[PDB]
Amino acid sequence: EVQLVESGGGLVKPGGSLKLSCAASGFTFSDYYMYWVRQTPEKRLEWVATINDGGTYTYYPDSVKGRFTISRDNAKNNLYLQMSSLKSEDTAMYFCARGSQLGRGEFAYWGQGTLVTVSAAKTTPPSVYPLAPSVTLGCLVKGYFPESVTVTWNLSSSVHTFPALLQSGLYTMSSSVTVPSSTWPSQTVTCSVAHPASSTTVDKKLEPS
Amino acid sequence: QIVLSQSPAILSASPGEKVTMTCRASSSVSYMHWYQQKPGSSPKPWIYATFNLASGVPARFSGSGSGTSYSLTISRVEAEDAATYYCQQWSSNPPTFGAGTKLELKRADAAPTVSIFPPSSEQLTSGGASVVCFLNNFYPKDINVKWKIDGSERQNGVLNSWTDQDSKDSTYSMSSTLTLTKDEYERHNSYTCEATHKTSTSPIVKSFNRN
Amino acid sequence: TVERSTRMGNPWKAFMEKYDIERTHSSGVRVDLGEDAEVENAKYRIPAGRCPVFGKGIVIENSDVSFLRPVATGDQKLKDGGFAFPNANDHISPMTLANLKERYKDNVEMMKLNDIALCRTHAASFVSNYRHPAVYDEKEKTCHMLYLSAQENMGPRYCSPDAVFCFKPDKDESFENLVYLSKNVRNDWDKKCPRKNLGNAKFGLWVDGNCEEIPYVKEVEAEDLRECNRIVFGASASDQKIQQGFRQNNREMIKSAFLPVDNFKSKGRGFNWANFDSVKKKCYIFNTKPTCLINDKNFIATTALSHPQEVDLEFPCSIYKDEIEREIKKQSSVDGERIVLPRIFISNDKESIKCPCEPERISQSTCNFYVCNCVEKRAEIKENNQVVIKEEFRNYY
Repeated sequence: EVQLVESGGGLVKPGGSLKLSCAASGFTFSDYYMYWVRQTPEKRLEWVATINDGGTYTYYPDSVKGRFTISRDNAKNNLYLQMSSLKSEDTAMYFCARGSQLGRGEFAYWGQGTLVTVSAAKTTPPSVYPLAPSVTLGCLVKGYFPESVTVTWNLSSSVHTFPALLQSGLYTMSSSVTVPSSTWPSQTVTCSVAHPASSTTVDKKLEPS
Repeated sequence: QIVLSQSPAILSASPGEKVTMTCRASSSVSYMHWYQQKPGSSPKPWIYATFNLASGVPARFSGSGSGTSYSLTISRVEAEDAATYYCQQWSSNPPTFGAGTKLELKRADAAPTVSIFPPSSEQLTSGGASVVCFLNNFYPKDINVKWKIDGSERQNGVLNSWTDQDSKDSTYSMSSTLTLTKDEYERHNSYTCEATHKTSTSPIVKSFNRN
Repeated sequence: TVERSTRMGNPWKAFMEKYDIERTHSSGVRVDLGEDAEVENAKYRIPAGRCPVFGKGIVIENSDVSFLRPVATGDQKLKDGGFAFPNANDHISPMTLANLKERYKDNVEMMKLNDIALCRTHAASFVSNYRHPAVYDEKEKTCHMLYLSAQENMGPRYCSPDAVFCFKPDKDESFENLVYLSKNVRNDWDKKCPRKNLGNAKFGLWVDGNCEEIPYVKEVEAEDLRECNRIVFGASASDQKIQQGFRQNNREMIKSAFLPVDNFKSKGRGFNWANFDSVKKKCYIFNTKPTCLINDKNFIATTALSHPQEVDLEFPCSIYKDEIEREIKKQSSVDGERIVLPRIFISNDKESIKCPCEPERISQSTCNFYVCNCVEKRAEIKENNQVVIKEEFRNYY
């Protein structure tokens, strides 16, 4: 199947620079156009840029004219996006996308996405605190910046990840899980919390009673 | 910029109903594509060019329109359709998308599994103290939560985050998080997350002590 | 660097000028009675078409006799002989193509003409602006001069089942190698009038940088291309007592037999074009001149003037790439210059279009054409297939 995988997002100061990458596989990359699409925190999809087959013509809106620069390494199936003179209005989850045999200006394939946070405040590691009392449990993850962090356990149909809230500069979230009450602490439960931006992983086992 | 106006913004609907959502362009358009987006994933193509359903999509869905009025149409809603839907044009440059239409789903009005928890053992010894309370699997979404310390509501240190609607059953969940210092944690004894939902009338209390 | 032009031209104008039948023919196809001419005293209407009609002939009703046989002289009563000249000696009609080259051997410019032109040029030399129409059989290389200028005589009084002479023009298989010729058929018909059918093609309308379908058309049932070329000829531009004079061998009254005398001449306006679908076996006829071809492998573009069988398979695939690459004559490479691209959103080369999104590779295009849709067109097809400038861009043009 078609495979789009973005990478290279993180914290950037307002006015600086960053480049993105988008790995392509499961189709001849040179035969298609490639695009860039972003999504705000308000959940507003916006087209960022277009590049053609051979990289002979690029197109961009007047919201990112001059600053942004799309490009492609057809040699080893890659797409990129340079991002000069950054701003908090450019803060979004960024998606590379592909056209179709139908030529109607559609977005047929999308990658998972990569997140570009643009604030003048600086990076912070998280504070993994366990939550102990069928029975529910969880892990509080306070005092971090930027987004994202991802909590992973060890029964995921009974798992809930509460979205982060900017408390006072640093983001604060929690994540819960339900187990059979007999199977704790006899089977010891553990959550694990990655923060790619700070580039730190932490895990904690909840104590009983 | 062609301004696509999606309406309604939210669309609650029980399993079984035929429900429609609108999309309206400023200037005229040849055809309108549509996209579904579940939470924590990129939007997938749903309808290509007004009428033609995309690959893998259920035929329960449908689409129509002309010029400026376009409209995605479900024939019978299911819990797996609980998602945000976006219309998009590229018949005039630059290409533009709509704001969104969040399909919610109805359910028999279930009450939460409340469970107060104290602050962690570690947090205290070099920092403040964060008392926690979860509310898992309930419907409807609005649910008032009060944090009472010695029969007195705190209010200021509480942060409140809801989940997205679950794709399987169609319930919501919440995590209330009261914040204090280690000194002012140790000055008080009673700690309760009283929760007022439409199911009961009398509130679901959940307390502890530290003696 | 890549800006788009606002000027709205058409690359097809030169190629499609022979299918503008009102301009290039200027008279009716089925029935051709465009020019007036004195005959004895009164004024009569005769063939004036500037192009040949491939496959046309007069079907006489209730007759084993051919219309190419001579006119019925004196004792030959009931008018049941034909339309061509009396067979007096055969130094004016009929002629082999060999005997036309023998007769006009010394003349330089007559020998430079083609077989159709030579037959016509000869046939319009006999004596007013009245000349006789001709019929060139290509199979037998024969040049039949027609005495009777008429084409239809199928009125309500004297023709329905009951000596009075009935007929109409048609394209049957027996007439396919014939070529109907007025006195005005241009000697350069081969490079200015329609003959062959266009394979891998249906006629269309240029709606700002791409050839679109005609909306308003008559669907009919046609099994083969012949039945479609027959039907369209029946639908095409039409510009529509004697017994005692006929049997006396009257030179002037027989010459004006069944001719009208007051202007309902088509001048080439009518259901002259058709698109034949080979797969569906449907024939879509229409009465607006086309301004381009769509490259569709299941279609054949045909006219009432065209031949009932011959097909040019080679579509002009380079037409778009040539027009884009000529419109980069601002040089008179790209480093100092920027390029103002012309309004052409279809090309065999994808890179040449410079489309804002992925263009549509047309599966049905034999040329392997890409078609750029994601772009604001400044025109549309209104009522009566009229291409018009959109309201939004009326003031600039």
